[PDB]
Amino acid sequence: SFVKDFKPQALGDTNLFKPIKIGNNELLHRAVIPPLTRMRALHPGNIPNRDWAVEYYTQRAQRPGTMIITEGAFISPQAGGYDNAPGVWSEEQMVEWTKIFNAIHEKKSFVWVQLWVLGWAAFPDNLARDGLRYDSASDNVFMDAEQEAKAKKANNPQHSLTKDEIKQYIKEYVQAAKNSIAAGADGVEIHSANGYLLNQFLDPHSNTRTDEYGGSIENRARFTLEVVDALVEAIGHEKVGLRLSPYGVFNSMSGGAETGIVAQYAYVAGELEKRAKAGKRLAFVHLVEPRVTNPFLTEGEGEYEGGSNDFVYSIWKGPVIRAGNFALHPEVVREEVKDKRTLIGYGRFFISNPDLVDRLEKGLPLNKYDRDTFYQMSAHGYIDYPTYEEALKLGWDKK
Amino acid sequence: SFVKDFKPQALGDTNLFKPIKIGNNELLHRAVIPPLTRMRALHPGNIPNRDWAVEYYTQRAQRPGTMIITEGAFISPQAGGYDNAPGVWSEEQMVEWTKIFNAIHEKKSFVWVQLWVLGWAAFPDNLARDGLRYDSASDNVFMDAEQEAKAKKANNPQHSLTKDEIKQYIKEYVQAAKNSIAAGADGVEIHSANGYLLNQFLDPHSNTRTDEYGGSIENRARFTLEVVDALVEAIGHEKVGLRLSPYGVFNSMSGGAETGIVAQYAYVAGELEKRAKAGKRLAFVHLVEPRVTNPFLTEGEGEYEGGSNDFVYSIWKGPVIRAGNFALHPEVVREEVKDKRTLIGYGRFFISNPDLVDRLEKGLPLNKYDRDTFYQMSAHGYIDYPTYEEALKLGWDKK
Ligand SMILES: Cc1cc2nc3c(=O)[nH]c(=O)nc-3n(C[C@H](O)[C@H](O)[C@H](O)COP(=O)(O)O)c2cc1C
Ligand SMILES: Cc1cc2nc3c(=O)[nH]c(=O)nc-3n(C[C@H](O)[C@H](O)[C@H](O)COP(=O)(O)O)c2cc1C
Ligand SMILES: O=Cc1ccc(O)cc1
Ligand SMILES: O=Cc1ccc(O)cc1
Repeated sequence: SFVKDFKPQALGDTNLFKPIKIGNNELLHRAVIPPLTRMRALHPGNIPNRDWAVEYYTQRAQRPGTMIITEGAFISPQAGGYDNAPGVWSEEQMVEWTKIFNAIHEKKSFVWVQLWVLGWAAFPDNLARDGLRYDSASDNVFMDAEQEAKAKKANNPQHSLTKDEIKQYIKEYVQAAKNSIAAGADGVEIHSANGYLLNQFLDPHSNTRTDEYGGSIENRARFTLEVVDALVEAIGHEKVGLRLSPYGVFNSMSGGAETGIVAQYAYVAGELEKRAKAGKRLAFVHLVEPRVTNPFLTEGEGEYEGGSNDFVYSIWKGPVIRAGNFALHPEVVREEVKDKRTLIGYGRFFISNPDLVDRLEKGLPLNKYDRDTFYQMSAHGYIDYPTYEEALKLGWDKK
Repeated sequence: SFVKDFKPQALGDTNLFKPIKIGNNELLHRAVIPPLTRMRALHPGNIPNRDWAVEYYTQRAQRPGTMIITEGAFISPQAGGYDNAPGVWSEEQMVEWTKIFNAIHEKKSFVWVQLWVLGWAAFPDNLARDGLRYDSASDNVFMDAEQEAKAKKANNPQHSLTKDEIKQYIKEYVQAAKNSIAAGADGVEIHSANGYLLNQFLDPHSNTRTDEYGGSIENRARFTLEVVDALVEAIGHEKVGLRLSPYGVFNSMSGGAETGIVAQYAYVAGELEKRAKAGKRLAFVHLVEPRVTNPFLTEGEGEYEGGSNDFVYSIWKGPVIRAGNFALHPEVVREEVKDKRTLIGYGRFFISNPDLVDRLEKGLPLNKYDRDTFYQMSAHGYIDYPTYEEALKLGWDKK
């Protein structure tokens, strides 16, 4: 059915429908599909889904000039730890991603691959099976109860990475970014948000190292910045984006409770503008908003109101993508896109509405999403949400 | 005469006229007098002016419950370097400040002493005369042309402070804060803005040290934070304020051009809130706005619009005083004081208008200031600006 007491608002008279150039791509509107894990990849191999993935992305690439950031894709087997999320390291995976990138490009939309490394969010037991380490920034701070339950049954204890093994992850980031561009993606987003490995090094709670990778603002940022710099040497700055969630608490990050958190993220933004002066301005910075500090909480739950992401605009002067409970708030979006360099990511309602961009443009009602199929191994809840037309033919009231 | 095409606006219906508690003081309105050097102190001795200073401050303390921050006062002779600015280190100076604090308190207003240390802004030649060093954070970066002219004629070269001599300045800050409270002041503001010594250690341009006082965000903040902590042990956190000018460029500071500047100031704000959790919340944070990056430029000149001070509010959760070209902009003030913990400093128009607070409350015209007497050794341009009544009796049109 459609979302119930939601009064939609048409947004075609705002800057969300003005064109903008992001990297090499000339987007025709500013509503982007943020990275969304759907756990339909095939095991063994972490292979993109052979039956359903091309249709899923072809459906969401239907409005020309749309920017799509894929689900997170593991850069290597050691980066992974979930059986049904995709990778971008082997020839069998890239054969299937090529077909997804060609289908999106035949629709005249764009496709950026999100590069993912789990760290302590990985299941230690899957990893133990495959012969791999359970990695994080440190060894004396765990994610939570059941993650330490997991690890000890599995006898796969949380490991602090050596400098050596941080370098190897940089090596794999470059290869996986080379692979995504060689199979035809328009660019890559470095996932450094939502509590996964690079964010575990950025956060003072998860990073109690005392070497060059821990202990100060600058050292805590060091791994994310080396990854930026290596991918910018490998494939060019106009093909790299960075995602940050300053105020997130998902996967045990500190959020607004850490008093030093704005300075930690202001430093990363200033180093990026530094590079932008020196010629290497990243295609964009993608921010998760305090409106959503945990993506497993229903919209409106877990909103952090003691801080804001607006400090990034005083520092970084390129495009920023902002995401977090914006589909149900067109009155908030109308204000945020008066800024001429701001794009809005829509996550959960792009899951239920293949044709979201038309619905935004025209103020049409919004299909409810079914949380129960976010992570099912099914076409149901994945490729069968109707467009507005089909939804009327189905009687979602109006028939 | 009155300011010419200025249309005033009455502000008595805003939060500028609601009471607020700052430290121990219950202010009756939120228009504060920011620190303003007027160079009427007597040489030798840096003695507050024996003839005119009590009247100057008594005139500006006329509206009950006003917070007044004094002109900068040197904590010791090595901190100084201008002959006619006051000090707060000797018995002869404190005899005269006592009389200023008693006169302000008989008017039922409050008085906070700004503690000043010049660093590289000092005249090296006055210092050479008196046997004192020309100090700064570093020795290979100078303030400007004529300051190095000065120094070499004077044969008094710019010196990088040793740890030892940084400790001695902390010793003198505590004594001078003990002296101000013992003579009767309500509190002290630590001057760490506008390019003077503590700001030279905070700024990456002026601070090229590689020891524990330079080289990173945390080390660059170290001297300002040790001074906060020493004065909070000495006299209590509800008697200490801190002034910061993130975006200032006066006295050769970096301003918005340094990409790392917001992170440098976000770190200082986060450490202060850290302490606020641990029980020691400073009475206030005083910020100079990007609206004024050099106080020698006429209002509207040198406005920095690529950044904002609003990031401090996501981090520090106590009172903030904001200053910078707000007297000519009541439409801007009306918006800024919707925030329930914001006070507005008025510098240059509190020089020409002893009765500014009534004029703000009622929307009355504003006396022009005479820049030519900001630093003269005269009563003229100091104690003879009229109140609105006297100005009408004088015919400043209306007679
Ligand atoms: C099912 C689901 C999967 C997600 N997968 C990812 C992911 O792979 N990487 C990522 O950075 N964010 C991920 N997110 C976070 C979203 O990109 C987004 O920031 C969050 O949902 C807030 O936007 P929303 O309120 O519009 O949905 C996911 C969110 C959901 C609900
Ligand atoms: C004559 C004059 C003397 C000043 N003296 C000081 C001082 O002693 N310490 C300080 O922190 N700021 C000093 N300032 C800066 C002001 O406090 C204030 O931040 C600046 O004037 C901007 O406010 P305005 O636009 O209202 O005047 C001075 C400014 C002027 C014009
Ligand atoms: O729900 C899956 C998920 C994956 C990666 C994220 O970044 C956030 C959520
Ligand atoms: O004009 C004098 C002056 C003194 C101290 C400051 O902080 C700023 C200006």
